[PDB]
Amino acid sequence: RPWQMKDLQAIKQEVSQAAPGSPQFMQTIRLAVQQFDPTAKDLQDLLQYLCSSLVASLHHQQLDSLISEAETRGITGYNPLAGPLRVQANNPQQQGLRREYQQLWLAAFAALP
Amino acid sequence: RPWQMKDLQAIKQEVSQAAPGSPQFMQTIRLAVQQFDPTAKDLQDLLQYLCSSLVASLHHQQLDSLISEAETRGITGYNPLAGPLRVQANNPQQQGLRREYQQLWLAAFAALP
Repeated sequence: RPWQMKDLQAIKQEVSQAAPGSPQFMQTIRLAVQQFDPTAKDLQDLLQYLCSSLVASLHHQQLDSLISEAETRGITGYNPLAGPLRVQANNPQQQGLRREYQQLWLAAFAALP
Repeated sequence: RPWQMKDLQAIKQEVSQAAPGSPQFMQTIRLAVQQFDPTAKDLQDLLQYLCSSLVASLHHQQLDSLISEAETRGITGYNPLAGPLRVQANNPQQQGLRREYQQLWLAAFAALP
């Protein structure tokens, strides 16, 4: 049950005025992420739709650092012999990795301003 | 029939002008809750969506007070040998607990000011 075009259009329109990482944007994006239960691929699509290449790159770097610390510590469900967290989160049998990816994503995007 | 994006986006759209505790806010919240019959999970999602973190924290303080009072006094179908009302309202076969939690939710929201 992935999102459709209308959901993305509403998500972008409702937060057109606000700035990335504002409380309003964080509310709406967090609700979307917690409601649709998407993988990393869909999150990348959503970010490309919402913010430009500059904000995309900044979030990419911040999320790289956050994932770096998180999975360098060691995580309950992460096994580094199978692939990067971006790929484990895309397997529907690793929901723990998917939820960790979602939370790192939202925190990274909130850490912009 | 848990609410999708469109329902919650509307709810926030018409709960934007008014402030918590005002007649309009409570009217809309009560209608939504009485219609969709949401558990504690969906209620917490809706609250995080609507108002700032400060208002959510205030509401949860009031809700903890109400729930503690009710559990001391006694609930019709509350059996504490399995988990708190908080967790007993997530089981779909406990309609009484769910409706009681919804009513305490609405009361705690109405008593913020």
